Amino acid sequence: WMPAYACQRPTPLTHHNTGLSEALEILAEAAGFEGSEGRLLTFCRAASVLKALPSPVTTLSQLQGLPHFGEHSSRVVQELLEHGVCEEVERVRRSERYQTMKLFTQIFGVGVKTADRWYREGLRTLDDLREQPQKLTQQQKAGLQHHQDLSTPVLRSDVDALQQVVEEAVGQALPGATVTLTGGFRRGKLQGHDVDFLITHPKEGQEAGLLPRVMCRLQDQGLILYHQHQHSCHMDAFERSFCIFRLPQPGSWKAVRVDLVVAPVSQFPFALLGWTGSKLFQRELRRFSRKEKGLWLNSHGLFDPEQKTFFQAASEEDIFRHLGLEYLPPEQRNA
Ligand SMILES: [Cl-]
Ligand code: NA
Repeated sequence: WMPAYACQRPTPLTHHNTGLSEALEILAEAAGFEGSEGRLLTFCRAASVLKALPSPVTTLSQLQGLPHFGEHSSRVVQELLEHGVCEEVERVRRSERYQTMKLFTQIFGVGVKTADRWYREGLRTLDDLREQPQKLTQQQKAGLQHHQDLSTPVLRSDVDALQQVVEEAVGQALPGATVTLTGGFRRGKLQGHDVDFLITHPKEGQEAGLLPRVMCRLQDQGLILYHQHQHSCHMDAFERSFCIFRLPQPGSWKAVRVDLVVAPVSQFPFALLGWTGSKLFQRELRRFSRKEKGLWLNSHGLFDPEQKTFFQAASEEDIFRHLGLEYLPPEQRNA
């Protein structure tokens, strides 16, 4: 028996159903490209269930009794088991609409709304974008300049090298300040497409003005190709810098997307939880909090809108406990 909420079950990094989950996730991604959030969620939930299964699915009988497996998701798995290929998935892969939306949404600073607008305006290629630079934000221009590197998977060793320079800069600016790797790499991934670091200090307030000092140090060492600093107002209400680092390599260098976020230590457990992902895990964890416990969970806190009260967490463990969930370490949140 398989819990319906992704936050109520462990989902390891590696699993037995990658071909089936990948296919369902193509249909999910395509649905989101068309603005069908409902269909996206449905396909993502089906895929996530397969990632939690402790055995490979070899016959359609194994879908029986699983949550989130309606007719459409089931037919997709059936066709892959029976024919090795799913016609609908193959049509999506070959579609100009899907290929273009994937191309554009992968660029730094481009989301679905923008990509869809560009598609409707007749843009198809990266050179089409470069030919219309009046249409681009500074982030997008930087994303296009570095797109080859930025589409190259980031390795765990790259992440290690990056974490060292960030830690050096932080340590030199403010002794006692800490840097914590979050995102998929904290969940144990060996490759990824960007790198996220969360920065805090044990004495609330000592972190004020730290981020610009860190970026100054890194910029002076030649490690920064692009930097956009943003003051506080899902991590958008924290002070943050959107960066492209120039990562040295032997006789060469590679551009790498890195976000740095500063959180006051009181909000650190919530920021860490939020930014550790996976995207589906956190979506479901927030849904659970709201639907089951009537609490609003976000990257800054856990709030009862009716009592106007906040929960003081010291750790991620505290948050799970308060919600009545068994704790899952980051490597089991790969939903
Ligand atoms: Cl994710
Ligand atoms: Na993007």
